Amino acid sequence: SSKAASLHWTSERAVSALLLGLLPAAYLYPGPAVDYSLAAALTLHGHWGLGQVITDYVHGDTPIKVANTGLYVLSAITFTGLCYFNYYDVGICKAVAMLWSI
Amino acid sequence: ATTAKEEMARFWEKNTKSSRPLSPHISIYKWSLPMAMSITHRGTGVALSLGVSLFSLAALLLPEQFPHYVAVVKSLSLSPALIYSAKFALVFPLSYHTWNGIRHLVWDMGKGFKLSQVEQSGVVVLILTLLSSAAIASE
Amino acid sequence: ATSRIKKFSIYRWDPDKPGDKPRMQTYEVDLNKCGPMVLDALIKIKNELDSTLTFRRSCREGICGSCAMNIAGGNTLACTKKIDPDLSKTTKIYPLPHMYVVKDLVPDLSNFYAQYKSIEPYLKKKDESKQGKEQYLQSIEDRQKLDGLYECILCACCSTSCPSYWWNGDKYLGPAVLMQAYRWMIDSRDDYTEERLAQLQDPFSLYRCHTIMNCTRTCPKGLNPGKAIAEIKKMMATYKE
Amino acid sequence: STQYPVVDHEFDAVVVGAGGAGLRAAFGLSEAGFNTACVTKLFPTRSHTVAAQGGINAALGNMEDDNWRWHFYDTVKGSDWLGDQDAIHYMTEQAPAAVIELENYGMPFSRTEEGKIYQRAFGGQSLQFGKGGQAHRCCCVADRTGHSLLHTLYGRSLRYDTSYFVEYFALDLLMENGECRGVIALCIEDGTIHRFRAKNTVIATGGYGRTYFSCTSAHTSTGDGTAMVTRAGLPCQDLEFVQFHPTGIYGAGCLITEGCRGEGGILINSQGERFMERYAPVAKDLASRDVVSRSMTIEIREGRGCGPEKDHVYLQLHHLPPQQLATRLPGISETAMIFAGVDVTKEPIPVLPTVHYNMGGIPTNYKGQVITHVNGEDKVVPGLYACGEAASASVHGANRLGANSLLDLVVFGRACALTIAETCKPGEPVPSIKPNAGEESVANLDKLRFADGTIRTSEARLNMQKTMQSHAAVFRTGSILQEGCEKLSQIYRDLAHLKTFDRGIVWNTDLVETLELQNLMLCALQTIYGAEARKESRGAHAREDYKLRIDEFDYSKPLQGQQKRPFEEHWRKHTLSYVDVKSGKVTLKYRPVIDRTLNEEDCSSVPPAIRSY
Ligand SMILES: *Cc1cc2c(cc1C)nc1c(=O)[nH]c(=O)nc-1n2C[C@H](O)[C@H](O)[C@H](O)COP(=O)(O)OP(=O)(O)OC[C@H]1O[C@@H](n2cnc3c(N)ncnc32)[C@H](O)[C@@H]1O
Ligand SMILES: CCCCCCO[C@@H]1O[C@H](CO)[C@@H](O)[C@H](O)[C@H]1O
Ligand code: SF4
Ligand code: F3S
Ligand code: FES
Ligand SMILES: [K+]
Ligand SMILES: [K+]
Repeated sequence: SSKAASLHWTSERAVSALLLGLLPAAYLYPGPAVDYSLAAALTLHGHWGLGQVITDYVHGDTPIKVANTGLYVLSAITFTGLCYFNYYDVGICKAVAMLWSI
Repeated sequence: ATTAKEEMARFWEKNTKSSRPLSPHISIYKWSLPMAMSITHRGTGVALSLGVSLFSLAALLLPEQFPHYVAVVKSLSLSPALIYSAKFALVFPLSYHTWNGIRHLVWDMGKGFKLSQVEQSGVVVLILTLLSSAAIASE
Repeated sequence: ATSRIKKFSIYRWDPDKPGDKPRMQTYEVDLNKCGPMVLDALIKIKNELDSTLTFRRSCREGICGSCAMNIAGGNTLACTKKIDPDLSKTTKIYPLPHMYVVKDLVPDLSNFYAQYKSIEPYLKKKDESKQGKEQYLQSIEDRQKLDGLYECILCACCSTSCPSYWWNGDKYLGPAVLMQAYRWMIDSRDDYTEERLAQLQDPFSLYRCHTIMNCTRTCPKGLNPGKAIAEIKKMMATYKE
Repeated sequence: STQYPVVDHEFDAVVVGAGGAGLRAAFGLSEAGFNTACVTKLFPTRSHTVAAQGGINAALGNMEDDNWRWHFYDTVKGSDWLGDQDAIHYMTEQAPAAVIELENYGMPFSRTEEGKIYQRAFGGQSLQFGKGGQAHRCCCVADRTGHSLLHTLYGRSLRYDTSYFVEYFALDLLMENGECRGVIALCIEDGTIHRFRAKNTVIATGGYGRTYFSCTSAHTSTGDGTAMVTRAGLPCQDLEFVQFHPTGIYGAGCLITEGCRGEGGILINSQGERFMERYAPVAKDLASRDVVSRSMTIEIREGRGCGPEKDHVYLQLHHLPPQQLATRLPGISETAMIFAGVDVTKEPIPVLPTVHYNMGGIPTNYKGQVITHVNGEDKVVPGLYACGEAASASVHGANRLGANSLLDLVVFGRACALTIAETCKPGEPVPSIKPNAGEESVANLDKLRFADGTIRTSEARLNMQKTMQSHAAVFRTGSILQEGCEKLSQIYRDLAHLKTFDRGIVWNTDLVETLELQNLMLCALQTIYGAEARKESRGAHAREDYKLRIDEFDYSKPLQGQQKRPFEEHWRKHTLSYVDVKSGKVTLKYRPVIDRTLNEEDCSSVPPAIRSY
């Protein structure tokens, strides 16, 4: 669509709001549902977030293209790892309670 | 007459090949609280991000599950102070970025733009961070 | 017886001086025999100590926007900026930041100017077949919406104070221009709102603004470019067709 | 050486100056199909026009029933009958149209309850030909009308193919056999020379208040366009008629719009009197500027001056509603504070008459064409036009009505556009110019660039500014005027001992300011010598040694059986100044005042009569 740019902007803030509403949730209802919701929301917000930074500071077609690609991998691998942790280990919420129990 | 695009393209064309210097900026510009808190929001964001990325990797690569590393830590009877500190340095960035993060969502509603409001919110953000950190790092 | 000497460190550079390099030169001025404004000081120096001290100026009352420059860390109008009474401080003076220097305190604002041009800062009606017959009707109410937006004097202080401008000044319009793009979007007499918003549908023109707010703090006429940009964003997300 | 490179440009027409007048003539031409070129020494929006506050007059009737003919009347009486009424006819009948054009362009005029253009009261403006009471026909944008007016115009010009050359300094006209072939100039950004071959040249470069030591004008109002004509061997007109604006803040000289008195603000001395009620029983504070300033001047040197020096007077506003101040005069409110620490809602504003506008200028007809006067007949100078404060149509004569310049700007700037459009055709072969055309200008430039004498630019100028300020103020006299001539003539001579320092060519403002000094001095000579020669009291020219207005008839009594004085024996006529560049000798002549209107049935010509407010 032509209105891409303004749509990205709106989605970003929504996701921001989404991630903020998960914080209250992970401490009052820690479990699978929240655990995975965080992995998804954390990867997306971080992804769009580091891109704005690449956009401001990286210049030149190549560098730009490189930075974005390298970032695309960083993200996908991150969402992957978190989900792995959520399935094969205790999960995000539980790990915090454990770390904080030290 | 030239078009706006014809002028921009010719602007860089002439100046990029001249011997004209670029007037200084970051090195000579005066800072303000808002400005500093602005860069800091970005720094904590990037750090928070790497932190979460450094965690997903360790999950996919380290030998032991998480529970074992948690034990390896407890069998170290570390000074609770050193414990507290470690917890504080753990949640400060997260704390700051969130409050200030909320500040940004409010701005996106076009509220609180008067310069004297930017300062006030900046400071409320700074006391909420400190208060909400000390508390968590202590629980 | 009983003088009162003051030191000013000012940026220098000559394009006609082969292989010359930017440098600061210091001047001592007795505040007792000079006007209260830095502009007043800059003109005294030129008329009595170094008529090679080059810079822009005209109105001397802060309305033409010519004396724009970085005085003691912040962009401002030398003609309305007060000289600091503290003799223990040497006031440094630079050209507007991150600009190609033409000579001494004279920057090249030609990209700034073209950026303004590109937003079509003029009234556009769908029916322009009646231009010249009668006054267009605008109520006191709608006219008030223009207060704090039309007062702009294009001094480039805001835009040259904004970090995003420093980095993507080639594609990012900057506070000045954007606040004028808004000036024509909310003009009750303009019929091209949607088109003026359509033009900002890209990653740079408007979205390089992350609400740093250096602009509002630096504006000499007390304008709030930053809040104007905020309202644009809301329109970008709420318009259709 | 040739040590300087020369680039020749070919255009249908060339516009010099980008203030109100300039922009409007420039895009008016391109709007007509000609290949126009606009040469200005400042970026358009920096022009002195942007500083204008009060307004622009037009008989719109948004505040009450009006008649453009009553507006006409005001201006003729205003100009103590020195203004060419045909010019004044056109100006005032085109006004409504001129203003509406501005609003239709985008001008953010303050509004009425009806959704129309708000108008206030101003000086020397009435209804029913000076009988129907105060008028309200000063259309405005709060107190920043100049700002908006210029910003809109520049915005409008961005829509046509007008080629602009910004921050270019104009040197002289390209003259050949009495006709104008274009203009030569210096590109200040890269130090090169430029000659613009065109079929028509328009000059709208502003006035020269900077000939004085205390003016409201900008440091860039150096009458550059006035001097170019002079060096051409052409006469400038009425340069001795200098308007002193009543309210120019103390110290900085900055202006405080007449709009203040128009909203309720008054004048008050040390004891607290509204003295204007005494001098002008009816108009009080809204009397004509020339009249008002003399009034202030008197109260001071007479002993009732205010301040710690008893040298200024007080403009009171605080008795008015704070809301109205913030809505009508927000500009001056912000200025008072920054330049006098005054708060217009609590304390008075310190002010005194200040050099402000130049009534005199390059002579043209009501069509904006430049004229010359030979053996008693005006003759148009083929290819040369003038409008704006740099011109003398002369709608303003010996005293300009507040809010009439901004009007003049747009009206005549367009007129130059129309006259050319009807006279010539776009594309017509551009005139040839001898290969060396202009070398002398370069010559001078180079000489001033490497000048190394005893008297530096800043010093000479300061000597000139102090003599005008002492030997040609609100009140003038023969002995004092005579000395000022000697003093100036000497200074103009001492210019051969000039010393400059910057030896570069790129953005060498040391040089440019020296080119401007030559310019200001020329204007100044013609001003003071013209003043010494004119032995009579008319408008802004008061000679205490000749306190009457000498016309061809004595209009203080019935004309029946009266002997009409000879042209040579009365002063109701324009002054014509010429200057011997190399020596700096002044030569004057005089031409008749045009009293016929464009159409007698539609607008009655108005005969002399006692001038009282
Ligand atoms: C000083 C002033 C005047 C004024 C006023 C307030 C102030 C502080 N308020 C007014 C008001 O409310 N109503 C009104 O009718 N008049 C008011 N005035 C007077 C009026 O503003 C001036 O008479 C009028 O602005 C004249 O403007 P004009 O269009 O004639 O031009 P300008 O603005 O002065 O600009 C001059 C242009 O010429 C170019 N230039 C000058 N020299 C050169 C050379 N050498 N080479 C090339 N170009 C040149 C300048 O760049 C500029 O564009
Ligand atoms: C580099 C980090 C140090 C700067 C942090 C605070 O800086 C201060 O902020 C206040 C509040 O806006 C301003 O009024 C001061 O002038 C400024 O120096
Ligand atoms: S918005 Fe402010 S700083 Fe920016 S150009 Fe305008 S007046 Fe100057
Ligand atoms: S400082 Fe710059 S980033 Fe936005 S708020 Fe002002 S334009
Ligand atoms: S000289 Fe006009 S803004 Fe300072
Ligand atoms: K609109
Ligand atoms: K004039």
